[PDB]
Amino acid sequence: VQLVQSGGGLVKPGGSLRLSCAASGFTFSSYSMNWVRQAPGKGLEWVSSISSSSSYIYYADSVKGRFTISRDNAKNSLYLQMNSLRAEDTAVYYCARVTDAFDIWGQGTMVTVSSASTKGPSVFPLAPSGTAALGCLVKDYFPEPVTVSWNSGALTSGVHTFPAVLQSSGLYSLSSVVTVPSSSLGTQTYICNVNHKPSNTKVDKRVEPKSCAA
Amino acid sequence: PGYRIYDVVLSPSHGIELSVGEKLVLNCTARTELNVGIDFNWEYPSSKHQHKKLVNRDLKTQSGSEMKKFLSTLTIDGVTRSDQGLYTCAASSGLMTKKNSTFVRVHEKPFV
Amino acid sequence: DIQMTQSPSSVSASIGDRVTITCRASQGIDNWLGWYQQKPGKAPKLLIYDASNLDTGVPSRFSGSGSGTYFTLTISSLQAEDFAVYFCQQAKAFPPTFGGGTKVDIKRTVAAPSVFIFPPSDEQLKSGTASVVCLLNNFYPREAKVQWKVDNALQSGNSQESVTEQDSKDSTYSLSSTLTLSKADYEKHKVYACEVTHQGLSSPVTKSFNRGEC
Repeated sequence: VQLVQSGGGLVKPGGSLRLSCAASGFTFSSYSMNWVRQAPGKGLEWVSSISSSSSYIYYADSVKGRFTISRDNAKNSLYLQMNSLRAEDTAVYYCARVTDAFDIWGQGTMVTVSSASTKGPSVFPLAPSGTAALGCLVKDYFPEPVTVSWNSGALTSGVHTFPAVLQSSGLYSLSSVVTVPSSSLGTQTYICNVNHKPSNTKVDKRVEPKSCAA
Repeated sequence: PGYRIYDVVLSPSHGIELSVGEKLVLNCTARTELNVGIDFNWEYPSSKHQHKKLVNRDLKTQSGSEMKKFLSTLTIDGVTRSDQGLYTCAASSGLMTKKNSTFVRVHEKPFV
Repeated sequence: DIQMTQSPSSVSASIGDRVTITCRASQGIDNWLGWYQQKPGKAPKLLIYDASNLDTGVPSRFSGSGSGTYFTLTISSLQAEDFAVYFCQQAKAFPPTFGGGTKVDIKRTVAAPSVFIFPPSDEQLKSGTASVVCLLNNFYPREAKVQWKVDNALQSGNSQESVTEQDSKDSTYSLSSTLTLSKADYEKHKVYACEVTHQGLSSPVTKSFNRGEC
C-alpha cells in the first residue's frame, strides 16, 4: 500500500502542469482514486475523483472546466493535467485512494503559481530602542527560499526566523529577529547574514542600536 | 444528498464447490443511493480468459425508496484446476469503493 | 453544499491527558464521518472513518463517537507522537468537505509576550514604501490578538501576521505583525501603536512610537 507523486513546482498564471501519482502495493484498477489540495495555512480542499475504469468523474466547482483527471491502469498511475492556472491554485496537492474514506495518501507535491520573476531581497534593519529585541526585515524576493544566520553562526540563542509571507505584490517577505542582553548593545556588534540562492544574492546587514525614529 | 455506497454482496455467498468442468456463476450486487454510479472490477486466479468474456457487459439496474442496485456476474463455463482460487469483486463510484470476496474450489473429477 | 466546522480552534495538553475534539455539520450526514491526523510537513493519515471505525494500524487510544450533525473524537492518553493537527470529514453528499482543523499542542503555564515595536528604517523609506513591524516574543497560548493604531485609527487589511512553530526548549511561540503603508501615507501620520491582547496580561498592552522622535 503506497502512492508516490511526481511533478509540480513553479508556473506562471495561465500555464500548464501535470501531476502524476504512481500506485504500488495493491490492485490499482479496483479503487476510486482522488485528488485533494491544501493551501498555506488552510484546510484540505478536495479537487477531483475518478472511478476504477474512468467511467465516472467529479470536479470541485472551483476547478470545473480547467483541470483534467485521468488514469492509466496499465501503468498503475493517476494523473491531473492542470491548465488555466491561477495564483489561488498555489497549494500542496495530494492524490489519495478512497475505500470508505481517504485511506492512502501520496507524499504531496507543492505547486506554486505566480507571475513574478527571480528577484533578490532588500534587507532592512530592525533597530532596538530587561532584554532588548532587534532584527532584520528580508523583504521582496522570489522564489522561495531564503536563509538568515546571525554573525555567521556566532549567535543562535534567542534567534527567531519567521516563515515567509506572500505579499499582494506577488513577492515574498520574512522577518528575522533576536532578543539579547541590552548591556552588550554598545560593544557587541550584530550582523544578519542573508542568502538567496535563486538570485545568487548574498547580503551582510549590520543592525545598529538607535534611540531615534521612535 | 447521496454518493454513499451501502455494501457489496456476493451470491452464492458460501460453499462454492465445483467439479472440473462446471458452470461457475457469481452475482456481485452493489447497493448504492439514488444519485450514484458504479464501476465493477473482478480479480481472479486464471489468466487464460479476458474480462469481457466472463464478466457481464449489460446494465442490470434497479431503483426504490432512497437506494439502488447494480448487478454484475462473472461466469466461467467449464473450469480447470488453475481456475481455483480467491475471486474478488470491487465496486467503484468515485467518492467511495467497496469490495467483497469468495473462494472457488476445483476438484479433479468429472461432472454429472 | 455542506459546511464542517470544528471546535475549539486549538487544544493544549501534556503527556497523559484525555483530549477531546468536536466537529459540527450544517446539515445531516448520518454517520459517514472521517478523522485525519496531519503533522508539520507530512500528508494527512486516516485515523477514523464511519464515525468510530479505526483504520488498520491506528492505536486503540484514539476513539470517535456521535451521529447526525454532531460528532466527537477522543484521545484516552496523549503521547509525544500525538502533537499534531486533526481534521474531520464528510462523505454523504458531493463535494466531500473537510473541517477547519484543531492543532493539539504542548501545554504549559501562561507566559506573557515580550512586545517590541520597530519603526520603518530610513533606508527603506527612500524607496517609496514603509513597513512597521511588531514583535510578540515567547508566549502561551497561541491565541493572540494584534491591533494596529495610526493616530488612534484602527488598521485592517494592510497588516499581515506570521507565526513560528512551537520551540522545543521552552514550548513557546513567536509572532510578527507587519503593517504596510506607502511612504506618502506613512509620512502624514504621527503616532503608531501596536495593541496586543493575551491571556498572560492583566489588561491589553500597547507598545507605541512617534515618527522620528529620539
